[PDB]
Amino acid sequence: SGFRKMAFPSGKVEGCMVQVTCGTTTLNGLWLDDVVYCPRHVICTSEDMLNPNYEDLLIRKSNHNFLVQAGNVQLRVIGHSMQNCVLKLKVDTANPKTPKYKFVRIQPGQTFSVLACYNGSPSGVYQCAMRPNFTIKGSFLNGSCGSVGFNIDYDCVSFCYMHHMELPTGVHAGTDLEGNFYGPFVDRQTAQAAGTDTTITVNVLAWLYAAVINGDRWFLNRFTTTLNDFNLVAMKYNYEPLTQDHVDILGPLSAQTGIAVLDMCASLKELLQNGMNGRTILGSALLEDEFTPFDVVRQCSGVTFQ
Amino acid sequence: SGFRKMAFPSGKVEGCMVQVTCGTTTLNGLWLDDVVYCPRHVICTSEDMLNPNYEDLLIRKSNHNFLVQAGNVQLRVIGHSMQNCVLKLKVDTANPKTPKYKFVRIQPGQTFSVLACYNGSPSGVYQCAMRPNFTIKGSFLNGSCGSVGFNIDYDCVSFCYMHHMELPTGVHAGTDLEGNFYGPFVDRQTAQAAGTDTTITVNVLAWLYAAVINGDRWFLNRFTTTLNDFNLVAMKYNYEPLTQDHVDILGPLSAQTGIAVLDMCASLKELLQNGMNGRTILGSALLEDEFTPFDVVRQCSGVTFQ
Ligand SMILES: *[C@@H](O)C(=O)N(c1cncc(Cl)c1)c1cccc(-c2cccc(Cl)c2)c1
Ligand SMILES: *[C@@H](O)C(=O)N(c1cncc(Cl)c1)c1cccc(-c2cccc(Cl)c2)c1
Repeated sequence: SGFRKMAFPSGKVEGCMVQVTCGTTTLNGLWLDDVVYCPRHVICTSEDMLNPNYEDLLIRKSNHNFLVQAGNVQLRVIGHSMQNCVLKLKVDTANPKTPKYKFVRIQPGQTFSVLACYNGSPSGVYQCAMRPNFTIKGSFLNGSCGSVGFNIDYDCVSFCYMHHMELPTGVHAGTDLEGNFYGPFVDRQTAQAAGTDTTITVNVLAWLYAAVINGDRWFLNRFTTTLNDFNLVAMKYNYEPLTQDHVDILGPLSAQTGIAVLDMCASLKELLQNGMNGRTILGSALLEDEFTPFDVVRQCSGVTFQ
Repeated sequence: SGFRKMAFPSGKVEGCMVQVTCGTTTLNGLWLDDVVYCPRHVICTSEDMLNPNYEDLLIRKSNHNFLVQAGNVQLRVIGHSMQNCVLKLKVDTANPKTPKYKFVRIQPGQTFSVLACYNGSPSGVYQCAMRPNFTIKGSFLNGSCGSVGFNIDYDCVSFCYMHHMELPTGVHAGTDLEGNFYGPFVDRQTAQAAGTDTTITVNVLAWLYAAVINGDRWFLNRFTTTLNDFNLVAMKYNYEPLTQDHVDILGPLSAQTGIAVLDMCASLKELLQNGMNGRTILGSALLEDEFTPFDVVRQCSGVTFQ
């Protein structure tokens, strides 16, 4: 038992992290087969970043302008191109540590592990959710650009996130690995801001099920509620609407705990209207919304990866 | 910016995880050079576990009674011995993925990353603190025995924890890698229980500094307090005493934020007496105590490992 914010083992991703330097800018790249992926703003100066014409900036670059360091081994760049907001640096060596991988784009509400790196060296791993407003509440300092977010499904790494920038509220914006930003953000220095967030309702419910599985039951009650009546309450507290598909996704957790989804919704309703009254749930005094139903099942059942 | 419960990259440890089977019991082992370390209760039946004579149980075992699987490769056991509560299985192959390592025993209040595994396969990684009562609030299901806890210092893995068992409150007890239990726990089935815990005061203060570094300041005030007067309050709220060494350890954080340690103590005092009044700190409605001053500096400054 127990419930933790658990990231995937990061080894398979660690073997892909490289250092990409262009001019005075150093950040992280992702080395898969003979390509290194990195944020295209690596080719920018500070003055460039205020109105960058990246096509202009890149045509003025040569392969030798890109220093790629894989550990203490320099990778010779033999080709470069832009794909949306990422650079693809073709290198003369295929990464022998390339895992089976996919580039997948995730949905707000889904979670992933972030391997934070600096200078191509992994620093830490932690679990993130894609907020409804397409930001992530990460932990990133200068030089973390190019750190990737990922999930692991058996032996296959699904890369979903590459870190590009921090927004003024301290949240983080980035792209999928095809270079397409999550949310309405651009890789230049504008006054862009996150935009209002909501709480991921289906995740809160999943975590309430995790709590029940782990012996926290004080928030249960005999009441039930209809989906519509719950969603009236969700709207009032800035929770996103619960759909029948969410209810279906919560079925397994419902069946394992014996608590009907709508019954758990009634419990969430009371938690929203009454607060927690000095009590905690799974060591939290807040309703946690960064565990998906899959995360709960994985952790409260015990799936591994090889 | 941002602050997350961050574990160390787990790759170096993943390459050491193996599956140890003895009879019908399967758990995880740690394969370093030509030794596999695992909980000695692997040699137990259920009936054995109620009054085990492990010396008796082990003398009745042979090398061939231990099936060690490193991935899809079977490691031939050529020797076995007990060291306290761990088994040392000598295998005919040195682990080519052996990192530089040390076996270190940690102090309550210190943190570490846990690589949760099942059947020798890494499942997830998360950050744990050694509670003052020598338990850890982990996430472990049946079959996680032998998962290890560790820290990484540049390129060297300091193994500090091997998981043995779950206590009746759902917290976890284990040994250091020399087989010596953390806390007053034994690897048999008794009525052992965790014993009362306290909150790790120096860690809470460190996290308050992390909050200030990350822009949460609402809990600051102009008041100060003496160490003695703070400790009178710490005692009342089941916080452990703050020492001058803690104050010294907090010096760097104090200097970076400009908030005197004793001033932050006055803030903690008010947080304890008044609660948080509907506000949060670093996304928590509770005072977080599983970040050490080192964890905060590492994350709020950006140290990596290679
Ligand atoms: C990489 O340079 C980097 O990691 N930056 C960073 C990312 N996340 C958090 C923090 Cl605190 C820093 C970084 C540093 C300077 C500028 C930028 C940046 C500004 C505007 C647009 C983009 Cl794509 C990047 C990012
Ligand atoms: C390994 O068997 C295992 O991982 N066990 C376990 C550990 N942590 C949490 C949970 Cl839910 C299970 C496990 C399973 C059965 C028995 C024991 C056990 C009982 C008494 C003493 C010891 Cl050392 C172990 C542990």
